[PDB]
Amino acid sequence: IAMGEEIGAEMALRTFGHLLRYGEPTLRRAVPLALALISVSNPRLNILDTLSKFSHDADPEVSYNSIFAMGMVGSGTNNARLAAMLRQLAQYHAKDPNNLFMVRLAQGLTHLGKGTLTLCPYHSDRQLMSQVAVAGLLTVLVSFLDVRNIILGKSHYVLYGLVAAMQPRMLVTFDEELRPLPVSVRVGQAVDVV
Amino acid sequence: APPALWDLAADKQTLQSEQPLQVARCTKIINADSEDPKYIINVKQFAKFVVDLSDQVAPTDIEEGMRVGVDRNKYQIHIPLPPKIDPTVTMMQVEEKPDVTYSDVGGCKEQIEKLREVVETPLLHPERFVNLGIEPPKGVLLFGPPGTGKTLCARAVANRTDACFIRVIGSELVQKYVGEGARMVRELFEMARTKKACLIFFDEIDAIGGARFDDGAGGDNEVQRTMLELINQLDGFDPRGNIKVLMATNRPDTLDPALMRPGRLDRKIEFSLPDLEGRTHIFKIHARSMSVERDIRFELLARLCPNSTGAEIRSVCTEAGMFAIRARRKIATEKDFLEAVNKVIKSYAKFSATPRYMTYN
Amino acid sequence: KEIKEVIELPVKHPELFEALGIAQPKGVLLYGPPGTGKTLLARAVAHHTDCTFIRVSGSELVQKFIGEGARMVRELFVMAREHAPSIIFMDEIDSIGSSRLEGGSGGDSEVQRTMLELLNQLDGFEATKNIKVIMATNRIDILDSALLRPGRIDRKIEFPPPNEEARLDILKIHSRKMNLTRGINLRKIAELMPGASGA
Amino acid sequence: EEERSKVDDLRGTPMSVGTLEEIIDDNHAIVSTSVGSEHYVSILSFVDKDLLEPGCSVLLNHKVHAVIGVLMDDTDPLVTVMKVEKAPQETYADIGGLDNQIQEIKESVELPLTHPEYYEEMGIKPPKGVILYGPPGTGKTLLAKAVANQTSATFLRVVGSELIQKYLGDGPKLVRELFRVAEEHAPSIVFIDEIDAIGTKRYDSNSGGEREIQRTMLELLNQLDGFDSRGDVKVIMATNRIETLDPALIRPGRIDRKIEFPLPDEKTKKRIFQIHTSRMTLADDVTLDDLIMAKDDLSGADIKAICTEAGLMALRERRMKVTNEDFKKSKENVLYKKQEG
Amino acid sequence: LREELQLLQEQGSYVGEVVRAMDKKKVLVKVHPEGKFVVDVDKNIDINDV
Amino acid sequence: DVLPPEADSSIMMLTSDQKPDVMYADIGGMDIQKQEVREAVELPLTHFELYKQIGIDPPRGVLMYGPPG
Ligand SMILES: Nc1ncnc2c1ncn2[C@@H]1O[C@H](COP(=O)(O)OP(=O)(O)O)[C@@H](O)[C@H]1O
Ligand SMILES: Nc1ncnc2c1ncn2[C@@H]1O[C@H](COP(=O)(O)OP(=O)(O)O)[C@@H](O)[C@H]1O
Ligand SMILES: Nc1ncnc2c1ncn2[C@@H]1O[C@H](COP(=O)(O)OP(=O)(O)O)[C@@H](O)[C@H]1O
Repeated sequence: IAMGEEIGAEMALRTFGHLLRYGEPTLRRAVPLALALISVSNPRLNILDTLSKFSHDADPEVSYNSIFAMGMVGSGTNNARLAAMLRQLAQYHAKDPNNLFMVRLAQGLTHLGKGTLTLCPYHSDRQLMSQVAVAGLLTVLVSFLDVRNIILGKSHYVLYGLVAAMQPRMLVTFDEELRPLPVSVRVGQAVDVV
Repeated sequence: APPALWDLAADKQTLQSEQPLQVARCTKIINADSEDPKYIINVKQFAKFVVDLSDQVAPTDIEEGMRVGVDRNKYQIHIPLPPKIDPTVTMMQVEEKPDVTYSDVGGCKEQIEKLREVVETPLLHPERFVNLGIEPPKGVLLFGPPGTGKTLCARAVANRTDACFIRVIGSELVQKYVGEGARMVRELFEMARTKKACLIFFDEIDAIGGARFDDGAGGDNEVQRTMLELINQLDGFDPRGNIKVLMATNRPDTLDPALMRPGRLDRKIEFSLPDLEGRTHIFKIHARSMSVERDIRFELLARLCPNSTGAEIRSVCTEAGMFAIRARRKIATEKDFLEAVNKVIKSYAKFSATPRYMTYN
Repeated sequence: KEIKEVIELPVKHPELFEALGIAQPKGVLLYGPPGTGKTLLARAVAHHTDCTFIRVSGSELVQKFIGEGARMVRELFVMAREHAPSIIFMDEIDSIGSSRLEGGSGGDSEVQRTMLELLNQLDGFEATKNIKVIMATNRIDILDSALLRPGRIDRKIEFPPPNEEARLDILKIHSRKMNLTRGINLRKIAELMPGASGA
Repeated sequence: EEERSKVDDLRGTPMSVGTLEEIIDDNHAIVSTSVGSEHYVSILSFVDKDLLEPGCSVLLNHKVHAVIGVLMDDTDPLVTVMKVEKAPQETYADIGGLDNQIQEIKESVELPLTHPEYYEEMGIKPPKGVILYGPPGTGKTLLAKAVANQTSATFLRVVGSELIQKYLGDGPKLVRELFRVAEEHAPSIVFIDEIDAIGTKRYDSNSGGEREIQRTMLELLNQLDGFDSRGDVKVIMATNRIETLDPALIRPGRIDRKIEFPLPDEKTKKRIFQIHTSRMTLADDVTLDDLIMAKDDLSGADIKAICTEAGLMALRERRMKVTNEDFKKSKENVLYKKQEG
Repeated sequence: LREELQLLQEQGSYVGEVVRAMDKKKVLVKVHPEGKFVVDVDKNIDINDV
Repeated sequence: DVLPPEADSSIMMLTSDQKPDVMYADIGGMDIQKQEVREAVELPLTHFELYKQIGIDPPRGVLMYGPPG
């Protein structure tokens, strides 16, 4: 349903909804993964609405794939509901990379290759990464996220956009976005190339 | 499902624990006890029985006209149950949870403090009246514009330190089937006494306290009960009410509880109401809101707004953000809304002066 | 020659309603003497089309018999969802006696509102076609209908006083079952009854 | 799996319908159900023992009367009067020239739900609702605004306090549930059309006196006041007579908005008229301007309904086309409708 | 006759009205002189038949 | 099985042969009020056939009102 259907209008809500409601258990983990294609139309209404109830789930796998399904398709446009949602996300006591993968990847939805001069100031992101790195204390994953937000934050130089406005799809991301769905050790590293 | 799986597991122990105590039906009030062995009990099933007890129940621990459990075969005495009435209109009227604490005050200092010394100051230390007491006073009086009514109760909601007190909605007191709420106001106080001094507040006490009368024909007659019925609830010696009371209204009438309050209650105080000063706090309720432009001034707007209450002038600072988002203005300058303020005051004072002075006069 | 276009075109035609481009007529009334046949016209045209027929309150005990308590007009509005096309009627409030100028106003106000909130639940929102309402009065409230009618929303038709035309045949209509010879004069039997009523 | 084939015998063979009433705080739930039969249920499954709550219904065993399951049953007049659904096809592009009026309420219809950010980026919290009014009879032109609001969230329109005036209170209570079932449907929108409370005087059926009708409106706001309700249900309210309402309704809410409806001007009538006759084909001599140019102080309903008279005779001849020779002459009937009627 | 005359006393018989049906196969029906019940299939007539 | 039917249950009827009875002929002021009861009682009961012949159906409508008198 993800790749086999590409059109301007969604029209896939009936089948995408039918497979999750009629599907067997544990399949709902990989269901939201179709959001990287058909959600390029109007992700503001559908994505944060749906994934809001699944973002509070205690299962780390569905939580990993929820913030992941939002991912890049929802990082093109900003909003205050996202910035106000960032609260209480990093205050959870849950271990494992899923917590800092939920929060830090959600930080990347504010803008893509925009700033900082022109436009948004970088001091706010520096204060956020400085205050969030004081916990645990290491937990070197905080040294993973403080470089992570500045990956797309401080690189810039590339407008995407989507990729792409001409409607090619990035052939690295998807492939790389597939493997960590079970990320154990090194596979999420090959996805860092992004 | 692991909740649901463990959920159907112990029905075995529930069905084994089912046979004992299951026949405890029906909830039944007793009538009289002539001597040691004998009792007579009365139910609403129409069943009335003069019948004995189960040995687990002692005679002196039980009260007359008391809802009890029974095994209707022997018609024993299983256990007495304290509660009687009332249904969820109570649980609607009875309220819990905190919110809206002190700091939401719009700058009124000793207007709320004169009534802060009446309620939570004695509730902070009921021991305070051991040495000096005498008494925590009987009741109060409150009325004025809307601003700010029932939020002082909300102020008491968050700052309540003991037990969740009970709001009272007016139009549920007036009812069909004469004497419906008559039971309530009577019986809910024991339900409030069940909470051992947990306070009560009545809203729309002017509507439900209706006074006084016309020759014919009521109409008010059945409601003429409730007022004097509350006065009977006032004339009940005990406690009264261990909850004190807090009462907010609009007009000086109704007179009968207002002329009964010098016969019982105390502490007649008043809104607050607008002031030349406190508007700056009602304009500082927006202080930490938005980000105040460095050149935005309070006194400039505060001196321009007479008889402001708190209501509109809270939206007065808010209608900047109205035209802000509409005109794309990133933040607002005081000149922006004060253009629409002198509008919104006049435009809304053209038809309505909201004569609060006239309401109670 | 008027009401028929109000009724059958929503039953037969409607695909050509949009050809003209206007929606269903919201209602209609016949005002005049109270008066005869307007209620027949109601149920007969309901029978002419076979579309089911409904009335207004209704006492006393047709109310809680549907539901428990409410605005109470929604359940009646739900009745028409079960059966369409349907005909709803105001029974009767055709009279000069219910006025009182106040005490009958509010009694009529919700009888007036029974069309209004229905017109507001017909045209205002919900759906769709085939539902109609009928009114009847003489005077007074007919001018009070203009208070409800700055054009919104109804059809205005007058209920005629009787005349010799019907008097001949409508008696002949009643004369079908009775035993009478043919030599009866229709002239004098008609013309001896000026005014009076349809009753 | 096996639990389904286990407790079905405890359930079995049948099970009754009880009425959930009260609880012993040990979670032995005392119920009054026909006829006034109690029980004590602490049972482990399907509960959610808390939220089933007093003042509800239950389903009881025969031996002995344990509630093994519960339902939410309506139907009822409660849910029926709020819905369904609808979203009729009309839009806010239908009424032009008054955009100054709707562009005001644009942010009021937009900012809740859609485009919420700059509400909370300003953080000034303007969720105060709206009030409406205007001459002479308007508010369906505001339904032309309300028919557009159906693009977002969910909506209910109510008419008057009539459900209270039908009988001695009864309180607000039917308004209470309509108010707190909008919390069940929250977020939503609710509107009451043309408040007649003390505007109209006499009542249908039995009612009185003034104060009980005065307080059921006074409780209408005081419940909406409220203590202390965040629930929206963004409240839209209207009456075409600003007089009779108690002026205290404005300050708690809606404070900021009561829409003034201007009467149509010459070009507004021009802007409005062609939207109707767009579908109805005019004849050669038919002109929008001259007729409404000479006519004065019309209504949008009339200028919409003036086309219906030609929808008679031309449809009596069964013609798809309007004729101004009739539309002039037939306009006299609607002119007679406004003049003499 | 005697068997149905034997069947019908130990139970009786009545006539119900279905106000709803259940996913569990049960059905919401009233005992009209008294309070309501909720009872199950009843395997001849299915849920979708009524 | 059903009843014959029936001996029925309550009252029933008589009240004339078992009394009371009062002569109406004393009061003649109601003659025009009896004019209805005149045509609306005797022949409606004793003739159902005449109502097929006339073409008019016999009404069940009768009213009384006013007391006192
Ligand atoms: N000093 C104050 N502090 C906080 N809020 C105030 C103050 N004065 C007025 N208000 C505002 O006025 C309004 C009072 O409205 P309302 O609760 O309807 O009053 P009442 O309950 O007396 O009718 C509230 O919205 C409140 O925010
Ligand atoms: N055009 C008519 N001429 C003569 N009699 C009529 C005519 N229309 C109706 N009637 C008679 O009048 C009676 C009652 O009319 P109806 O429509 O019930 O008026 P209402 O509803 O005011 O009682 C009908 O039974 C019919 O026989
Ligand atoms: N631009 C427009 N296009 C179409 N119709 C319009 C326009 N402007 C106003 N109207 C009509 O004017 C009418 C006035 O209705 P209104 O007086 O609000 O009725 P109500 O009594 O329901 O409040 C509306 O029904 C609307 O259809």
